[PDB]
Amino acid sequence: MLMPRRMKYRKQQRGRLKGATKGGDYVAFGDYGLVALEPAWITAQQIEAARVAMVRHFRRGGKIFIRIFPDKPYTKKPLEVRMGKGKGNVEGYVAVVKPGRVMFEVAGVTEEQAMEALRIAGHKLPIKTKIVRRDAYDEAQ
Repeated sequence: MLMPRRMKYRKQQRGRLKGATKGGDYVAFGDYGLVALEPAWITAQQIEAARVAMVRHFRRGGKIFIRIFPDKPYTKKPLEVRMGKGKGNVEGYVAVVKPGRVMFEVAGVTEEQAMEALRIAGHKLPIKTKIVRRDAYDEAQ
């Protein structure tokens, strides 16, 4: 028996879903928005450090809107559940992100300056990020 006469490769229909859509960041505020296509932990510096590079990038000035904030503890210890002599030294705080999360968003600046600036922030990020307009998402051929 290699190929029965009843079984069939079944799969889901389409990838997107209009029903369950709780937490789908697109842009929010501004004209553009930097989305994180991968899960990662954004440090405090990544938020300000990246913003500084972006603000300076805009040759014709510009303003950025940040929503991500460090809250989730950042420890380099694999196991530490109910174990320890008190509490280990935390290596700062980070902001957990997921694929499709707008961590940044600019407005007023040109597409070239905005797209590049938004990229500069993701350049130093530990995940992939792309530029998108206020709810501007096209298909990828």
